Amino acid sequence: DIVMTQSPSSVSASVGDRVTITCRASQNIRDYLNWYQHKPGGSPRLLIYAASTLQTGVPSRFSGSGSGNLFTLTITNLQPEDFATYYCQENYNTIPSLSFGQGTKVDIRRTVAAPSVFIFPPSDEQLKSGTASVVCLLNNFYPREAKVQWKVDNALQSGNSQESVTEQDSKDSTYSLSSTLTLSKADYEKHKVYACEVTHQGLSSPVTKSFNRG
Amino acid sequence: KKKWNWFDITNWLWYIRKK
Amino acid sequence: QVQLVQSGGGLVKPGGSLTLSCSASGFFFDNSWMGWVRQAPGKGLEWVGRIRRLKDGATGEYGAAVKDRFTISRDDSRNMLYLHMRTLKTEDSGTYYCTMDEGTPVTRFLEWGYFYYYMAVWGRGTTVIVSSASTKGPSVFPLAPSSSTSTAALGCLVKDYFPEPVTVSWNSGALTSGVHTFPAVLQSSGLYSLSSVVTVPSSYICNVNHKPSNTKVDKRVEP
Repeated sequence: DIVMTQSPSSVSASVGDRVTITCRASQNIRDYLNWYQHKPGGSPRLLIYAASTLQTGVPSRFSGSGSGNLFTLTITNLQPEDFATYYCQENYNTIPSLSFGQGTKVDIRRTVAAPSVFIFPPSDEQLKSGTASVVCLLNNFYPREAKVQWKVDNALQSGNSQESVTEQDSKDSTYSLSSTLTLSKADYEKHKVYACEVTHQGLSSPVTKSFNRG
Repeated sequence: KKKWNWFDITNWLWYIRKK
Repeated sequence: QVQLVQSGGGLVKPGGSLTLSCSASGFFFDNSWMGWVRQAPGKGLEWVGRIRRLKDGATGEYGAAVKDRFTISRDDSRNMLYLHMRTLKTEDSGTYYCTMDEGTPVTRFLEWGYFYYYMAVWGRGTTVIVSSASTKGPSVFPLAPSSSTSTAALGCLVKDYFPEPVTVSWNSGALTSGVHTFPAVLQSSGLYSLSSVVTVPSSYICNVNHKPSNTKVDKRVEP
């Protein structure tokens, strides 16, 4: 019945900064709003209820405000333990919906880092199995925004690759990304050139990595 | 054995308000 | 402090049933509303349902996505909270948290009878995967180095295994600097796949462990 939309879905910050997350309700919900904190591989944690009442044990760095249909969570003097995902939640309907917002992830800010790109042909062991997988690796880049496009003999591939990305590195705070193109052995042995094209803000122009089958 | 919580308050306030 | 231990869950085919349990200690369980919240892989939190005290009638209320399919029950004599899941669908997969809920009465006279409601204490979560796939150990293929060079990058492709998780180490844990093991991805086949890579100077064995099938593979990555 009630839709909660949080913005931004992601934001990068440094220790000591002020981060503000906004939550918008599809109708007036007075002050019936909660905020939660969630860390990877951790249990969600209640921060605020009634729009602005801090839960016991929550640092005063966190403060909630707003009423009606627009709400905000503010974190002053951001601390290392505050990098996490944050959710708002409506508790307005008498017949409960208890809808959550989609969540806002707070990342660590650092200098732009262009990816180093690598490409791996399918192994001969895999080909004997009747399948072929080409892997394009983007290593140690920041920010997370990046575009990876596959081309087989210059034909743009659509709908046959899967991407996976790591969490922000604990040492340098970069990301790594893998794009895996999956094709039948027949389709793989029928074409010659395989290329992945990487576009990233830290690259002056898109980078292309490719190999000739054999 | 007797149990008191927030919901007992709210039902008390509801009963008062509606009657 | 409040302690919540969860059990149950696991792997079930679509259309099957499953019961999650949550045992509580450290507070007056009988005097508390309790509930459940879930999170699908790659998605946000979603409220599942709640249950009132027995003196309130033990009424179960449920989210729209699970209503008429899930039911919550409680056993005050054992401090147990249950989530009964039947006619399960793939979109029911995810991590399920039991919650100790709390309310605060609204004091504005026009809203006497209403309350703020929130999930005050969350369990660690239990994994539920609704899938037809059977246990299968992973195929380990090398990602050989090549002019994958800059510093060269090698890796191993752990493909077609079910269920999660897979553990990957390099050189029996000796090699850890510069290792990136990506989160698994669910392929359209219903099986999982991941890669593990490492950057090393131009001038190597990955150890794959899949406990569910009790598969141990050691693969030399030769350029």
